[PDB]
Amino acid sequence: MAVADLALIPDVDIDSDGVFKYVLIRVHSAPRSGAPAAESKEIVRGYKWAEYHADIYDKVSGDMQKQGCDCECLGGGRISHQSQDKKIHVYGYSMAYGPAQHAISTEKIKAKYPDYEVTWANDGY
Repeated sequence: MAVADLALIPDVDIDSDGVFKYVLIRVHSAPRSGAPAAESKEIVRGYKWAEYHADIYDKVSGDMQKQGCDCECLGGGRISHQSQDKKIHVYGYSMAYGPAQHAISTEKIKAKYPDYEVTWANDGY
């Protein structure tokens, strides 16, 4: 046995090399289905293999629930960093789950990669 804690869960983990979908997932203190805490946390996941936002939500919340944690996607979007300005960018929406709070994503991705900067604008697709 082991028991996670919301601080131990990776805050951002992604596999990025172009344009690919991501989801914002709220996570709650339910490790072992018996952790005494009742906090909440958010994670940023997104990978080129998740051609649809449901793919990451099913995989990731499956892993969270295997640790014990209970979850809800706040929404989906996509991460890109193409442009002519290397600022990573977060935008778009899921159709099953709507637009995420891309605000949370940028502050987390900036903190993960302080050598770079990140922006969002919900105007895109």
